[PDB]
Amino acid sequence: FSCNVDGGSSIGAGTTSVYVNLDPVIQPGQNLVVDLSQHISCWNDYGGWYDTDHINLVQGSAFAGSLQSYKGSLYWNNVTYPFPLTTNTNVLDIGDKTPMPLPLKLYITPVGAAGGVVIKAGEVIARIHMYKIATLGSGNPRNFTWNIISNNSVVMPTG
Ligand SMILES: CC(=O)N[C@H]1[C@H](Oc2cccc(C(F)(F)F)c2-c2cccc(NS(C)(=O)=O)c2)O[C@H](CO)[C@H](O)[C@@H]1O
Repeated sequence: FSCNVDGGSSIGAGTTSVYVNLDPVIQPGQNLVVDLSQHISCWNDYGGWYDTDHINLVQGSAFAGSLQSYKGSLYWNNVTYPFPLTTNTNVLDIGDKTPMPLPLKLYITPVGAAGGVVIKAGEVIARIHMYKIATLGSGNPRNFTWNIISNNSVVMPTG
């Protein structure tokens, strides 16, 4: 089982930065939609759904730093979850050698930030833990953490 970010090199476990461009200017009540399907893809290293990989996102996945006061929802594989995750998500099966974009979007609504900076350029905005286990033997379980990082400042000048 392997993943990559923005078509980069293979990732088999561990923590990886994922850089995203965000709507730079927003108003009170407006959300930010972070489509991570456009950035992270994973595949099965045998193909043919031999030793299918089973992946889900993990309880405890959360906003980072100042964003923990913000409201969040996480879309994963046809289901919406409150964010931060207080449970694990449903399981996605991965068996093809051709990468599958992760069916993952983060919806963010800033709270208590009106009149200033909402998100800083270069700041980790969320840490999303992903769990993999396959089918044969031990399943060789692996942990991934996706550190979502904003490429740019976001401001909410009004309110
Ligand atoms: C031991 C193991 O992980 N077996 C898993 C096995 O892993 C591999 C199978 C064939 C080739 C390789 C490779 F190393 F040549 F790539 C692997 C491998 C092995 C460690 C890591 C990774 N990911 S990477 C290259 O570090 O980014 C891939 O894939 C299964 C289906 O996805 C199952 O997922 C199997 O569990």
